[PDB]
Formats: sequence, structure tokens, C-alpha cells
Amino acid sequence: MRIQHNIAALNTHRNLAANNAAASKNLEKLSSGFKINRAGDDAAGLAISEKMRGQI
Amino acid sequence: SGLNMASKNSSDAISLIQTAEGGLNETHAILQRMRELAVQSRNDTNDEATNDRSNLNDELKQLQEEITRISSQMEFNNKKLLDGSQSTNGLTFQIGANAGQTITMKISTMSATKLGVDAAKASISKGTAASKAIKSIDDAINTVSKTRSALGAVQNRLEHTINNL
Amino acid sequence: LNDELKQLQEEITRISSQMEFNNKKLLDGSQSTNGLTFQIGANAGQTITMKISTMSATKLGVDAAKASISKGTAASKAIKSIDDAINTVSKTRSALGAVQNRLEHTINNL
Amino acid sequence: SATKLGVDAAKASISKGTAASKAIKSIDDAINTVSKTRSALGAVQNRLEHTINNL
Amino acid sequence: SGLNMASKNSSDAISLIQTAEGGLNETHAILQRMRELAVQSRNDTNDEATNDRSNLNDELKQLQEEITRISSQMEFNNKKLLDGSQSTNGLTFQIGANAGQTITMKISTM
Amino acid sequence: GTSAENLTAAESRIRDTDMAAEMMAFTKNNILTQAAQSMLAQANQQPQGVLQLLQ
Repeated sequence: MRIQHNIAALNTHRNLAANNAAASKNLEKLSSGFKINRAGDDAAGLAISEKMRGQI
Repeated sequence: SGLNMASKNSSDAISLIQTAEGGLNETHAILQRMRELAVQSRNDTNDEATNDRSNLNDELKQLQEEITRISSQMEFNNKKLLDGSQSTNGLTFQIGANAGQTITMKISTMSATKLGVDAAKASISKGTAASKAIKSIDDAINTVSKTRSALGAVQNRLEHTINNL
Repeated sequence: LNDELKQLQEEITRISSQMEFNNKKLLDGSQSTNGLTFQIGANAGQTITMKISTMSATKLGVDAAKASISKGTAASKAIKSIDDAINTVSKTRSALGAVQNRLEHTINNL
Repeated sequence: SATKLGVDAAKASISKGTAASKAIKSIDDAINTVSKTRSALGAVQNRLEHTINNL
Repeated sequence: SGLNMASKNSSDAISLIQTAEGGLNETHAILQRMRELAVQSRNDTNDEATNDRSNLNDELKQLQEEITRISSQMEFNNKKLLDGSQSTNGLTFQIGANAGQTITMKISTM
Repeated sequence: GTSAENLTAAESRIRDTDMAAEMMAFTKNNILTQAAQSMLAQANQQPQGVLQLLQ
């Protein structure tokens, strides 16, 4: 309730970690120049891109 | 304590999955290169006599050794992933404090023999063999795309799991 | 995309039947039969009853047996099915938040 | 070397008109062989590039 | 989310349509060439004996093989367009967030 | 050539990213990170009730 646990700081830490992760993802997308670097980014579209690259 | 440790374990699983996906990206790349080589070999401007296609076959054989090498030299914490070790039973991640709160996962063998692109069935010595090699390479590209999708789905699931935890 | 969808359906079921407070499953249908009773008063009978519905994929008509996206046609129904599910879970969240806001005033009065 | 490729002076002189006939074919064979070797090297180079990316 | 994805889908449809139009531009071109060949063949200066018109027929047959080739070797994402595949039911584009906000399209055999 | 250009455009629109949107998102996320940092610095100082005990 008072000392042993400070829940506001925990919530703030969570949100801070999430924001840092999102900024890192954006940095990856900007440095790479591609919007899809992993399949977790977009599954339907990775396959399409690979087939289109083969066709090109 | 269980929930925090499960968050840690989920992050570890995400790291493993990222390793496997990064392994398969180069498989995609060299498969594209192999398809380009086959489409070039397929034309009749090239002569078997003066060794025009045997150089593209040199290139193709080296890329096949590399596609096998990436398969059976990939590891996370001394654990071979893309060989068929996990295709028998599967990797189990504890994503919960209590017992039974698990998820099972499986990764298939991604060598040249399994995908029908090894040199015993995908040579480009001839003009005829390149015809089959093109289709064989397309099938392999589609299969490895499918596997990458299967990995990314579990990654995206684990993210939501971490948030909930 | 169906791989992705199936994994998300396993997760929506997992959150339902792996949620607990003090070894008490909440989002399964355990409390939908009789309900949780909170004593918010010194004397007997000064209680409030509460109920939480089953929030699995089967109850909301979004499980894989009725929400595949293998075809183009099935995605048409899946969109509407997902909208209905979102509205239902919003309704349930509202029902919970109302009781929370009530309990705050109750604490002040106590 | 020239000895291995059959183009050394002991077998590829052009003193005569006849010897140049054989010298032309000998030089063609040597060009093809060294092209083959260059291809063999370039393949390993291209492999090592992908290896570096994966690493 | 639905509106942004519908924008993406509409752009994809535009790409497909551009592919088909680019395919038909060369059909126009070789049809013009074939008409020129026929108008030249039509005159009586040319002899069937010494193979004057059979060479224009060689040219014409090759251009007919090309007009068929463009038809049944055109594709977008492994989807034959100018064969009659879509002339039976048609391609449906989702250009809206909700269900039913679609447009159907059809392409004939060329 | 026409087909290659069209498919290249399609693949670019599918996979490549727009620099402006990602720049926007990155700036937004940095600002949010700074805000959360300041909020945490405040929240760590919030529990100071030592003046109850001593004097």
C-alpha cells in the first residue's frame, strides 16, 4: 500500500518499455528501407513479394 | 514470480524464433539467385561443349552446399533447429505460472533433400533439367515462405502473451 | 493469414481459461451460474452479487469452425462475426467498470 | 602455368605455318580452362557473401 | 484499420489492371502490323508462285502465335488474367472496411 | 519490359516503406519515451513520507 510496492512506477516502466520497442522497430524499418523484414510483420505479402521478385 | 518468469521465457522463445527466421531469409535470397541461374541456363545460346552451363552448375552446387549448411549449422544455446530435431516432438514453452500453461511448436527439416532441390534432382547441366529446376525452386520458395509464416504467427502470439502477463 | 488467425484464436481461448485471482477462474463460465458475492457492509445481507459470462471463441461465434478465412466468402462472414464479438466484449467490460465505480463510492461512504 | 595448359614453347611455337594451326586450338583450350577456374573461384566468393550475411 | 487496408487493396487492384493494360498495348501494336501486312499482301503485284505472300504469311503466323502467347502467359501473383479464368465469375476487390463493400470485375478471353 | 516495370511497382508498394510515415511514428515514440521517463522520475520521488517519523 505505501512503501514496499509502488504500482504507478511499474505501469510507467511498462509503457516506457513498449514505447522503446516501437521506436526500435521504426528504426529497423527506416535503416533497412523495407516495411517487411520478418514474417511477423506481415505474412500475406512476404510470399507475394518473393514470388514477384522471382518473376521480375 | 511465475508470471515474471513466464514473461522472461516468452522473450527467450521470441529470440529463438528470430534466429530461425533470420536463417531462412538467406535461404530465400540464394533460392532467388538459383532460379535466376536456371532461367539463364535454360536458353540455347549456352553450349555444353565450351562449358557455358557447367559454370552455372558450379555456382548452383555451391549455393546448394550453402542451403544445406545454413540448415545444419544453425543453433540457439547449442540446439539444432532446422535439421529435424524438433520435427519429432517439438519445443515446449512455459508461458504461464501454473502447470499445463504451455505451447508446443514444431520446425520442419529445411535441407535441399527435403525440398527436392538437391543436385540429384535439380541439375542445370542440360536445357531440359533447368525446366524442372525452375518449378522445383518455386516449390521450395513457397514451402520456406510457409514455414516463415508459421514462425511469425507464434512470435506475434507471444507478444500479446507478454502484454497480458 | 489462416495460420495467424488460428494462433490468435488459441490465444483468445487461452486468456479466457488461464485467468485467475486467488485460484479462481473468472472468464470460463464458473461465475456465470451463481455469481460472486461481495460483502460491502458490516451487517448481514449488505451484499452485492456479480456475474461474468464465458468469453471464449466458441461462445462469441469466432472459433475456427465458423470464422475461417481460407476462402474469400468466409472472410465476409468473419468480419461481421469479429465486429459482433468486439461489441459483446465491450459490453462486458462496461458491466465490470460500472461495478468498480460503484465500489469506489461505497468505500468513501464506509 | 604454360606447361600444364599445353601452350608452352615446346608445343606452341609459331615458327612454321603448320605449328600456328595447332597453336590456335591450344590457346582456345587454355582460355576455356582458365575461364573454368575463374568461375570456380567466383562461385566460392558468392557463397562467402551469403555466409557473411547469415553470420 | 479497415479503411487503410482497403486503400492498400485498391492500390493492388490498380497494379493488376495496369498489368493487363500493358499486356493489351502490344496486342494493339502487332494487330496494326498484321493489318499493314494484309494490305500489302492484298495487291496483285505479289506472286503465289515465287513465294511473295507465303513470307507475309510466315510473319502473320508468328504474330498470331505472339498474340496468343501474350494472352495465356500473362499473370499477376500466379493468376492468369487474359485466358477466360475471370470471365466466369470475376475478380472481387474489397474497397471498404465493412462486409459487402466490394466491386466485381470481369475480363474476357483475348 | 512493361510487365517487369509494373510488377516492380507492385512489389515496391507491398514491401518497401514510406520514409515520412515511419519518421512521424519514430518521432512520436521518442516523445512518448521521454514523457514516460519524466513520469517515472516523478513516481520514484512520490513515496517520501519520512517526515511522519522523524522531525
